[PDB]
Amino acid sequence: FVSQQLVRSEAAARSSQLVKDKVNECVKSQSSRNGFCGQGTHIVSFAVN
Amino acid sequence: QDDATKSLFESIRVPQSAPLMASLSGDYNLSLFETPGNYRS
Repeated sequence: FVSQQLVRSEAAARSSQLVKDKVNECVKSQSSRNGFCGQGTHIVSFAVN
Repeated sequence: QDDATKSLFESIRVPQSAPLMASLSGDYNLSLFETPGNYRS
């Protein structure tokens, strides 16, 4: 169980970094590169709990 | 792993494609990426 918790903690840390990047790219601004903020050409993105 | 592979290949796909440029265009010799059995280059 301890090893499982450590592996899940590493995965959660990587996902937290990804969430920070997506919020600072697609939410507060409009992205230029495709694919990162969903499929197609990005218009707007809303983040919820 | 299966869902990750499917999502990766869905993000790979381009909406437009010009397959004639692989070997029938330009003076450059980039036939290493030319699809011709196997369909790999």
